[PDB]
Amino acid sequence: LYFQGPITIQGKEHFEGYGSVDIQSNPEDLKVSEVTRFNNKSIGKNELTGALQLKNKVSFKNDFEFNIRVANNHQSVTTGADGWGFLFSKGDGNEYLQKGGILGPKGMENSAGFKIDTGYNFKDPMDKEEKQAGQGFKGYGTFVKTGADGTTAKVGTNIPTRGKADNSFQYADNSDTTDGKFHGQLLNNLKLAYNEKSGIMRAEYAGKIWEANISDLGLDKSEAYNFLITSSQRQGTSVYANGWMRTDLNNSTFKLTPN
Ligand SMILES: [Ca+2]
Ligand SMILES: [Ca+2]
Ligand code: NA
Ligand SMILES: [Zn+2]
Ligand SMILES: [Zn+2]
Ligand SMILES: [Zn+2]
Repeated sequence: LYFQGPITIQGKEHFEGYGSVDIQSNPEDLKVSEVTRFNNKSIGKNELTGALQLKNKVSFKNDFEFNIRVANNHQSVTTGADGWGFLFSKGDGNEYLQKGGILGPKGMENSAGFKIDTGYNFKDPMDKEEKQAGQGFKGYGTFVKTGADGTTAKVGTNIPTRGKADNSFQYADNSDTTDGKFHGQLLNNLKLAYNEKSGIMRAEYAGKIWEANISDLGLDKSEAYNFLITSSQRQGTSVYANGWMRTDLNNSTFKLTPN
């Protein structure tokens, strides 16, 4: 008798791309062989948007751990990309293209995930709560859920080393040696970990930690969800490499039980 156990997969062949997603070979600044690039290819729309949909549905009956290497654009919070949305949903890549994800005020309904927010959108009440308005590289991370009507809301919390919870961090810098600590314009690991026993999804990035319960995210233990890596950018605000959000899927790892 045969039962599907955990798998660990790596590489872009396990994802289908949607919208503004393309390949960049041997990017000189990132020092790896290939990245998947968001917000470069045109899609005939002012709002560039793109998604990588994992071809396997993710079973929440079992643990998973995603280690996703991402690099952020070296660009102002008012010029660059909206950010990264790591998204779980019954919807698919085509629905995301039409309704959005978790990086703005509204998105695909009944979905949830973790966002690295790198852009200031005056229409998003979350960007105002986080004092995102600025001209540098200050962004924030948080788990996010959309309701039945599509509205995004914060879920869970930062787990600070000391003091008060804080979502903010610098998503890029003008460091002056980029070897050692966190420099968000380089490839850095985002760990997305889920423990089916505790019901907790944990995100680790930029030396910070966030947690949310799947009950508060609106995900059910017994369901299986599509997993999407997304980014978007509003054009016309900037310019070479403008808005580029890149991930190295060849050295990213995804451990899960497919379903
Ligand atoms: Ca939907
Ligand atoms: Ca934002
Ligand atoms: Na790098
Ligand atoms: Zn493979
Ligand atoms: Zn720059
Ligand atoms: Zn709602």
